[PDB]
Amino acid sequence: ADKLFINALKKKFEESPEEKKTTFYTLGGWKQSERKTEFVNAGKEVAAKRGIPQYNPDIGTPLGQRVLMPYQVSTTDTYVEGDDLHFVNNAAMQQMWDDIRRTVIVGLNHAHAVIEKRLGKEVTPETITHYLETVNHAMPGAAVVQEHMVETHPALVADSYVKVFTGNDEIADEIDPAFVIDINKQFPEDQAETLKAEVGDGIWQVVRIPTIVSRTCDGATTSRWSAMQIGMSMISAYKQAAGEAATGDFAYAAKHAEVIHMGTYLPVRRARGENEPGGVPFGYLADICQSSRVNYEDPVRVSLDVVATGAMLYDQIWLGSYMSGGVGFTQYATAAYTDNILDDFTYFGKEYVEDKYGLCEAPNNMDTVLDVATEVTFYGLEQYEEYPALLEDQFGGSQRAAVVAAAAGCSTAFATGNAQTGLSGWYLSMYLHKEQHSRLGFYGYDLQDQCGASNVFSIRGDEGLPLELRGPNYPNYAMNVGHQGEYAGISQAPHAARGDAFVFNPLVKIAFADDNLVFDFTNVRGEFAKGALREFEPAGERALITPA
Amino acid sequence: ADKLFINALKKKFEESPEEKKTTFYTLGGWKQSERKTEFVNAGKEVAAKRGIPQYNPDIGTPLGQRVLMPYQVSTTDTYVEGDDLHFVNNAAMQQMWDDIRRTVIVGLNHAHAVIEKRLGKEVTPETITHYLETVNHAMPGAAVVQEHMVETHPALVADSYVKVFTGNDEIADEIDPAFVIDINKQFPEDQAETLKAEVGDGIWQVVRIPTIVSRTCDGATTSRWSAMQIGMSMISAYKQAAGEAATGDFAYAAKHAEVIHMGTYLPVRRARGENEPGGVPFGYLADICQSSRVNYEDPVRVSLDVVATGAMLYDQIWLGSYMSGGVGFTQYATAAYTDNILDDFTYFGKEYVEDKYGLCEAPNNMDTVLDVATEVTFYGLEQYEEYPALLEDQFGGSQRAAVVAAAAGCSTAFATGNAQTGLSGWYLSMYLHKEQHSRLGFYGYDLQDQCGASNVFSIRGDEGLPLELRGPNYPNYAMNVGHQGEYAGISQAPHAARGDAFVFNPLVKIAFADDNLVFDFTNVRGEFAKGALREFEPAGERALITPA
Amino acid sequence: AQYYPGTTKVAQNRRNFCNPEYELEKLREISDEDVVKILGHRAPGEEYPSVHPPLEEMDEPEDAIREMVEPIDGAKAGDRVRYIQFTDSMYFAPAQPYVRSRAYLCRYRGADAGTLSGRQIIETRERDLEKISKELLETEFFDPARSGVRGKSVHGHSLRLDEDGMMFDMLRRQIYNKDTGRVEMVKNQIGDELDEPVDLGEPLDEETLMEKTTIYRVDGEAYRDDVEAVEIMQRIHVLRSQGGFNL
Amino acid sequence: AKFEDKVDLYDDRGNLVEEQVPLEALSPLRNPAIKSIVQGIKRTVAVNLEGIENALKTAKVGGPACKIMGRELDLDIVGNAESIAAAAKEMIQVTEDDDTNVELLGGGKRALVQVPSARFDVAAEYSAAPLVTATAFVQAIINEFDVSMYDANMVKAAVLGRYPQSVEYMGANIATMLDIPQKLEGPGYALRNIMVNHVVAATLKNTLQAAALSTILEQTAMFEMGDAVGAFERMHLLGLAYQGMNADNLVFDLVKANGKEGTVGSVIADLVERALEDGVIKVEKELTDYKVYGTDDLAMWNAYAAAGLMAATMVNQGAARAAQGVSSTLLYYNDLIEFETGLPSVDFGKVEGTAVGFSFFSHSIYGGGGPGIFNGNHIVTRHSKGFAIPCVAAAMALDAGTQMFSPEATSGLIKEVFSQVDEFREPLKYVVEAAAEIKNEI
Amino acid sequence: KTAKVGGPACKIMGRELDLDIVGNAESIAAAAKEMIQVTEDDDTNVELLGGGKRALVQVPSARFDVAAEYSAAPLVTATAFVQAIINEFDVSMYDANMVKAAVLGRYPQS
Ligand code: F43
Ligand SMILES: C[C@@H](OP(=O)(O)O)[C@H](NC(=O)CCCCCCS)C(=O)O
Ligand SMILES: O=S(=O)(O)CCS
Ligand SMILES: O=S(=O)(O)CCS
Ligand SMILES: [Cl-]
Ligand SMILES: [Mg+2]
Ligand SMILES: [Mg+2]
Ligand SMILES: [Mg+2]
Ligand SMILES: [Mg+2]
Ligand SMILES: [Mg+2]
Ligand SMILES: [Mg+2]
Ligand SMILES: [Mg+2]
Ligand SMILES: [Mg+2]
Ligand SMILES: [Mg+2]
Ligand SMILES: [Mg+2]
Ligand SMILES: [Mg+2]
Ligand SMILES: [Mg+2]
Ligand SMILES: [Mg+2]
Ligand SMILES: [Mg+2]
Ligand code: NA
Ligand code: NA
Ligand code: NA
Ligand code: NA
Ligand code: NA
Ligand code: NA
Ligand code: NA
Ligand code: NA
Ligand code: NA
Ligand SMILES: [Zn+2]
Repeated sequence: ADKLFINALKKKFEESPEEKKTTFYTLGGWKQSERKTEFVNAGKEVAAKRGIPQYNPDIGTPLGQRVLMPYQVSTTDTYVEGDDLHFVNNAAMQQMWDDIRRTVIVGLNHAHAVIEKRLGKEVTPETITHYLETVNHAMPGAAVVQEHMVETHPALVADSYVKVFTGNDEIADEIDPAFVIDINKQFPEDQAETLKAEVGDGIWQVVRIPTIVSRTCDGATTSRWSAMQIGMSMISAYKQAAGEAATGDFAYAAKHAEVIHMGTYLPVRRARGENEPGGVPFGYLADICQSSRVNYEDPVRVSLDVVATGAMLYDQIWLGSYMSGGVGFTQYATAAYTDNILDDFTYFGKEYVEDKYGLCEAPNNMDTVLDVATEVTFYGLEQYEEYPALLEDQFGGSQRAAVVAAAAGCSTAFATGNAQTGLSGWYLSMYLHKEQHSRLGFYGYDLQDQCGASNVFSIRGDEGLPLELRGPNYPNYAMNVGHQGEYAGISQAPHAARGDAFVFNPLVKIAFADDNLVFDFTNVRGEFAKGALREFEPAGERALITPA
Repeated sequence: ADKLFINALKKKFEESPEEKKTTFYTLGGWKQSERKTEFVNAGKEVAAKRGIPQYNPDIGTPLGQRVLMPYQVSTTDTYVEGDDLHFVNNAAMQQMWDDIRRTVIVGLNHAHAVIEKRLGKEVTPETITHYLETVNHAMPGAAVVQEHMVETHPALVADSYVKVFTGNDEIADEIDPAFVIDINKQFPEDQAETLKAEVGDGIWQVVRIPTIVSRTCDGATTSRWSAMQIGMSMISAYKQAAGEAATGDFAYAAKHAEVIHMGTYLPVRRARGENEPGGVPFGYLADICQSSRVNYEDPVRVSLDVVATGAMLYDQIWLGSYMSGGVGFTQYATAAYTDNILDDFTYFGKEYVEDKYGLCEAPNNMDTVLDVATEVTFYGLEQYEEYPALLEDQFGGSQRAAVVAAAAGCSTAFATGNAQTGLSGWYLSMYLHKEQHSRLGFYGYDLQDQCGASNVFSIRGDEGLPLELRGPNYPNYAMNVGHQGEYAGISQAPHAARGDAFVFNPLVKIAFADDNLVFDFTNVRGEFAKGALREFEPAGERALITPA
Repeated sequence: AQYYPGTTKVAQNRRNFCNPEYELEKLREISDEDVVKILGHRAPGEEYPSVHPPLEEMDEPEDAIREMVEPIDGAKAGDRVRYIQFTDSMYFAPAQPYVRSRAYLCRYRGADAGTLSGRQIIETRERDLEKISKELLETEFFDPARSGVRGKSVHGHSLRLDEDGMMFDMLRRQIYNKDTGRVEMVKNQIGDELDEPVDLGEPLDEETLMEKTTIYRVDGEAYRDDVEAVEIMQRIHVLRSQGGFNL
Repeated sequence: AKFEDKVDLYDDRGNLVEEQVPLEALSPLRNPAIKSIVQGIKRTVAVNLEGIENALKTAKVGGPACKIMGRELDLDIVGNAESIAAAAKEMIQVTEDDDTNVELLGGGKRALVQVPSARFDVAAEYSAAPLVTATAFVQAIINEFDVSMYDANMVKAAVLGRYPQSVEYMGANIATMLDIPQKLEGPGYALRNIMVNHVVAATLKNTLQAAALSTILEQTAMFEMGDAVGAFERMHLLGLAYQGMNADNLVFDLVKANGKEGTVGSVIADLVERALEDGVIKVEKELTDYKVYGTDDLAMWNAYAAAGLMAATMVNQGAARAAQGVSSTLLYYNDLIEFETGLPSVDFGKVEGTAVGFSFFSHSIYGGGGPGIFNGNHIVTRHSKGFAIPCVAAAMALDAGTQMFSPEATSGLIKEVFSQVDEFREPLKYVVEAAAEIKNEI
Repeated sequence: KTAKVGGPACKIMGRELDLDIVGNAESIAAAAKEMIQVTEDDDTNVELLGGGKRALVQVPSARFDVAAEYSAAPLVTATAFVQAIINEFDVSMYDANMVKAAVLGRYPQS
């Protein structure tokens, strides 16, 4: 019956969502808001304590001449003021990033070959389990060889550990299950078969370093820290000299030859090492999100969970802090994961496709792009025109451009089963939207949008790439809000419609299928809500080593 | 009378410090230690809660077959186990790095020229004050122009603010004093006069972004976050259009033309952006440390406070985590700031120099290097030979090498008044030490040491540089413990002997003379002791937004 | 060759360890099997593992250097490269870390030597390692109280001695027998128990340790008092310094 | 005629080829064969056509373990290699008569490509080689099979990998000896960022040719970096000649005299004797039963000492047929020769220092690896200005199979393609010949 | 003369060196050109401008024919001028590192 966003609009405003007029200016300004009132009071306290003015509602212009709205976290019944979705104020969002940043995947295949071929020693499921006991003591920062070592406090580093996975069920069954990511438990049968076949007899470690270290340091720490403690545990468990020539082979394997970073390093203007947000390709972000293994009968839900994951990380933390800062970009991102708005538009498109072509059954060509992206764009824009409350909700043109094009591009990919025609549909949506309303986004929103159509199918050096391989360092995408997380969703979309177990890297997909993570990647939007309510318990806090 | 380290030796061991024999093996292993006992219990709790084994004292070899020693933090009466000096376990150490990482210095000279010449508006102390009130609301993450902004919680970002300084006393007096770092209050008269002359009529901002943000993100965030909120505050306070062509001049000034980063970006193998430890030159580190403005009649104390600053940051955090990780490098660093050992050797050397030459009165040549570095090296090494307890305390050759050569190098620079001959004395020390004991440090300790003599006075492209300009990215120095913090000390040494107000950048010196910092840079070793005792309260915690 | 400057007993002992024509004093007899046991790389009677085929089974490139340089026997056979590692007490052990690495590359072919403060290692092909290790264990390179064979957990070079005059060992590989005055090796170099301990003989007495040591100390012969040795080190510093600036 | 020095030049069998060659005839700035080698390394690319085909058929593109389900494309690339390569060459070349070379290898599985010199004459650097080659092959494949607009982006990913999302060509199926300019440790370092294994591969494990190629690259970089300008030029030239080109047969003769039974220390003794015999060093002072040596020509002493260092490596690592100990030889050759003589070691301690760190980072947990993964641009091994890495190349050439990360493991594509180029495979021959040809122009 | 080397607002007190470089620009430039050129009368150019306050330098083409890239230009120029200034005033080994810092800055730390 109702569009999916109607309940949220009725919560925000006294008027029915269709009504065109309202009342302004008599709401009390900031005084209408519980959260702004909290902030006013805290600012006075802070300024007095430190002897320097801080938050003051009388500086600049007076917030709250209109309704300061609640937001529904999409797929939840949780309604919060938008400040509770700012990454600074939301521990769930900070932990989501920490859990990615502090992860690396490191093979044991080369390592086991060094042991067998260079050292002449045996590797068995028993020696692997012994090694895994050893590395789970050492990885958080504790000693195995030298006398008079000082160590990290176990409780400060409780979130760091090492697990393994392999496609060989019989071998997996022989390793203590405390250390194993069980692919057959975590994934539905057809997905498990695909993932096991991709891994084969390879054995891979998923290493998580301590959040407290990641926060003190940076993402490029992760693979170094991992390798040091892998190295020590190989010495201890396999009876090497503690520092012989073979020890260097384990180092080079763990740091270079068999490591999978979450993010690659960035060029000098935006200089950063590995495991920073800009290095994480869109296909990896889709695979980090675990919606695919729990919501696989609903491709829209899978795709929009990916969009939530990426809009928060890429717009709020990455573009809104690493690349800028200040108040930042909360609502540029919340547009993609609140009020069930993107959900309504994308369900529309999925239904359109299902009825016309069947999922994955449309021709992979421009005719399909023109059909589906145009239809879905016109639907979404019509909703802003029919529901003035919707338009006042997603008040910035950029937000609207992102949401409408995300639906258009995901729907096109649902039709073709191919992310590249989904991307073409995203750009067509932009062009149509711009002409319809004689506006699109902010001053710089459509840099990538105007380069977009020509670069979708280019094959040139710094232009051509399948969408799955693109990321925040693809040149056209390196600067602007309201695109990156949506592109992760479009990358996910054809794979979700196809029922594929992963989008770009099966190892990354399996690595986040782990109940010992702090953040729950199977329910990203639920976790955002939990953090907004101040109900999420992050790792990395220093309470144990500070005064009461 | 007694050597300065005698009391610490007598606290550690039952035997007199000169006794050659002891008793091992019957101490209970880890059970002798309160801290290790805490860790064993915590590891049981962690493993039980998460379902994966973690800290276990019986993995590997059994710690505590010898005495697990307390360490005296030098210049204090505080004795702690070494684990309490691990940066993970020490909130003072973490906050020291955060306070550096989250700081940038940003001129207002170009900005004020844009206002006067391009906008045609006046800049006065009153307009500067109004801008400072505005940017102290905005910088922590709060809005000044747009409607319907969501903001950071003021109490989470209470540590973020902007101050200014200028060499012009009369202008400084006209800006509201809540915002001014008062050079005449913070520095002794002669130092103040030097600093004011270097700054002149220039007006500089010291910007500190939120510790919670620095921890979530990275160092390269700092100057961006800074610039965004400077930009907003220039719009609000000087009545620009909110985004006109002139707005871009302010951006470029704050991000490029008049910014001073703490650290410069690093090459790809060790890829990192600005404001990471490897980018911080040794002369900046000396200037960050504030011992110079409080302990200026004691050049030893000033130099060794800089060594403590640098040994912790460069060895424990940078080399021991950013560049490696795991248990890391606590004791490679503590050797330089515990038990009053380095202090004994360096006071010896300063006394030798004062009596033979007078401080800063020796010829700046190789004769003075040979004399002073040889004498001080032989004194330090004799102490290890005369006191078996001292040798068992600084048990690793690298520790001894760094301590003895730091005393030799600082003393040579106290004689010459020039950091370069100090550096030559450091290398000579290493060569003598190696021949005396037929050992020096760990496998890779003297890479830089053997290149060292030849590269002190070289002028070639990637070889030649005054020591003050060198840092952790100088090629020879990029990898190894036991040198970088000591080099910061040697860079400080001649300037402390001379009475100079700064070593390499007067703006950096002034920027850390600020009582609103969290960490007390005037008493680095006292702060490390406070953190070891679990008495330091850091910024950046999330207690307010998590369950109680 | 002259090896090392200086006029002390220490300097002469450093020269003697380097000089392959100097016959090292043999202090103890150790069986072939017991060398294998201490090393811990293979069991007595186990065939040597290989890392590549024998050189006569491979087609090498035509190469005058290969023709001129005779491979050691373990290279001909394709043996693993394995190690032996020693720790030397600063309380007057006969050999010390740099003295070992310098001597090893004067005396032994095909050697990878590494020096650290608390450990010193040689790596070479396994069957050649066994031959070298006999000499390292039986001669004045080794004292069973002041030196230890240790492939891990090396702490002790800088520690006080125990009541028997033995260096600390976290893993207690070498045990002094109060009833004989002799030391037994009870574990291999990585710390695994031996079936049957190996007799290492009596520790050297204080006078003999002083005669044989290669460490300089104030309570023996101090380095600062070997003025010719010091002069040469200072000369090298000065010449390196000048050379880096100009020639 | 800047310098008076002359050297005698030999071949890799120890036979005299040309006597009395002016030192500057071996300079990178003068010698036309060094120019040819450097310009050849800038312009040569290996193409793995089999790899491109397999990446496309499986949709395994963009880096380790990566795959895009549903994107597979089954194209007969190897079977149509002659047509594809000819089409690529038409795009690569500037004119029909230029120095473009495109040669199929391995029945069409591989191609050797040398992009024309004219492209580099109007380029800032060397990345035109991989980038022109990659787009020519991408376009030739697309045109061969009429790959659609919708699918052609997969061909691009199979050829050049995840670039430009990654800074490097991550997952590419092309290779060069050089690496991208962003990875330089300093300006002027590009000729140093050539893995030792790649040099050993290109030279087919011929020890003296590997040493020569490495020395030519390292010393040529020293010119680009400005290290070999003014005061230090002669020192660098003499090091190229004596360490890398077997000048005066000094390396070869030291090896011959010490190869049957010798050690590092016996090589040192022979080198010191030879330097005394030749008047390069002389007794300066007598201590107590100890001779202090001096010299009036530090650059020549350094060159003699560097020849000895190379011979010590060949003797020590040659005897083991195992490369790992090169880090030890580089350390203790230098440590021992300073206490033998009272004179500074090679590169005034910088070889010794490089060797300390190299030893650590080839025997520890912290980084590095085996000898073959190092190079003059590696943070561990950049410190000596050309005097250390050529010994590492000699040692890896002599390794009989002890290394996990061997040239077979790291450098197979490089081996197949770059060893085809005569001046890369046998550079000593060409440099000696060119020096002889220009001897009267100096 | 001010010891202001190594980046914005940087200074090393006690390291000042009072050298009349502009007054001796012709000698210094000639000496630098001898090091920059490969052969006499090649395409090296070194031209003083602004009364000796500035110099135009064109590093010989032969250096780039055997180079990977273009950094030989600043690096060769910098070292030639460093060496020429040291030689002009007989700057001591102890002080010459300041000349290097004045020409090329904080490289290689930056
Ligand atoms: C396995 C290695 C080789 C390698 O790459 N790194 C090691 C081990 C590593 C581990 C040891 C942790 C553990 O026991 O699990 C850590 C803590 C680095 C990490 N992964 O966190 C470390 N070394 Ni080490 N390492 C040290 C040291 C040293 C000294 C110890 C000599 C002695 O007589 O005890 C020697 C080098 C030397 O001989 O000079 C040394 C060797 C070694 N170092 C030998 C093991 C030695 C042994 O078998 O006992 N370290 C030191 O000299 C003091 C500082 C100390 C470091 C920890 C701290 O700073 O608190 C630690 C620093
Ligand atoms: C050498 C290099 O490692 P790679 O050879 O590149 O793996 C480098 N590590 C280090 O320099 C480690 C320094 C800290 C640990 C050793 C301290 S002595 C780095 O990770 O970039
Ligand atoms: O107004 S601008 O488009 O420049 C910035 C939008 S946040
Ligand atoms: O033993 S090593 O010198 O490699 C490492 C010392 S922490
Ligand atoms: Cl010369
Ligand atoms: Mg109503
Ligand atoms: Mg109404
Ligand atoms: Mg096995
Ligand atoms: Mg479990
Ligand atoms: Mg269990
Ligand atoms: Mg007034
Ligand atoms: Mg006195
Ligand atoms: Mg016998
Ligand atoms: Mg027996
Ligand atoms: Mg031949
Ligand atoms: Mg066919
Ligand atoms: Mg032709
Ligand atoms: Mg076509
Ligand atoms: Mg001989
Ligand atoms: Na309502
Ligand atoms: Na209506
Ligand atoms: Na306001
Ligand atoms: Na930048
Ligand atoms: Na607390
Ligand atoms: Na006592
Ligand atoms: Na243990
Ligand atoms: Na790296
Ligand atoms: Na000319
Ligand atoms: Zn961080």
